[PDB]
Amino acid sequence: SRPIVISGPSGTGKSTLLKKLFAEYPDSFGFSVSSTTRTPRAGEVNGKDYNFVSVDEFKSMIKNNEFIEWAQFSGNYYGSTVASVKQVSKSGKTCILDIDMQGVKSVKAIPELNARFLFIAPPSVEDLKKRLEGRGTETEESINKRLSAAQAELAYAETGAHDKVIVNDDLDKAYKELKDFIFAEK
Amino acid sequence: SRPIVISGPSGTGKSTLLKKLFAEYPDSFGFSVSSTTRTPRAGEVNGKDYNFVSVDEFKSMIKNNEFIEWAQFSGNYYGSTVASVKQVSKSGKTCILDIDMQGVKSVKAIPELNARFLFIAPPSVEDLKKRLEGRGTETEESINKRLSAAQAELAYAETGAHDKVIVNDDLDKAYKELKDFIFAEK
Repeated sequence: SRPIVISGPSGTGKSTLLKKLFAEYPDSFGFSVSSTTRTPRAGEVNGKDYNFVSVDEFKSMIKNNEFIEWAQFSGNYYGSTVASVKQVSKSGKTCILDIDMQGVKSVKAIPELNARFLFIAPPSVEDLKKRLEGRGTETEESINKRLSAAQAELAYAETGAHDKVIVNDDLDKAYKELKDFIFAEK
Repeated sequence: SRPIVISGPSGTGKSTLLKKLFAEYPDSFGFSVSSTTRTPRAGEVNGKDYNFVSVDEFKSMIKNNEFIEWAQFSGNYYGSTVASVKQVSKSGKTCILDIDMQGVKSVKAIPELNARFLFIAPPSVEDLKKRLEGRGTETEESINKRLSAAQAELAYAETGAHDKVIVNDDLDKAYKELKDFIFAEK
């Protein structure tokens, strides 16, 4: 099919959803094989764990706009290239891109990609904020920055920017929805 | 919109046009919030006045390449990270970076910024001289050092490092140009 861009605030259950999807349909979905400038590791295989490039190869890919998204981690670059997305689809699978709002907007400025856009929303900021403090791995500033950045995404979601929006006030229901949408490829 | 880097020798007319643009579009533009290791003084507010951080906060933010620019003032670090410049654009307004030549190069090295480059020129190096005198609050060595950093910047602006060069031989002419550039978003 067409690439499926799935975004939304974390803590909403997006992970369980994608995880359950990838478990239930083990040969049909795929994330894009990411690029890095990080020296390979023991047990990593080029083209499969990562496309390993060089700091200069990565940088020349950035100005050549080959990237959907990229970042710098401790001096190592990461990011996914349009070409690796196509690959997943060349292979006979459906690409899943799990990315932020800024990513959604980038994919959209490449309408040649023809992506699909799915938004996993929390029932409310309240439940999200609370869902967040359930994990237990966070503080004040962290959470607060996590909720401000959600209200932004939520804002972008009210502009009709996505093909579906799934509010997760129940995983099975949402799970059913996530599938009905995916296989409703149009 | 995209971050706009404007530069040019002080005394060109840049400050005036910059103030006019600011008075006419009070809701349109803003500057990033700089970060500092100094302790918040009597009445300051984190996130508004400065992004208050700790020295090691700063230092790793430096190694991890988060700063556009940083300097040291009386024992305390100050700088502009890339996050605060995009904070502006995410917040609905556009970012105006009134930086010098070195600043222009520093931003040109941070591809993730992806900025636009405007440069404001005096009619000649002579007009610069006289106008830097019109304000009269200068000196022999201060007025001279300016004229050198000017031929420098002009030498640089001669290389075509900017998307646009506005000569301020007339303030109404230069004002219309600048707005034409800014609102001729690219």
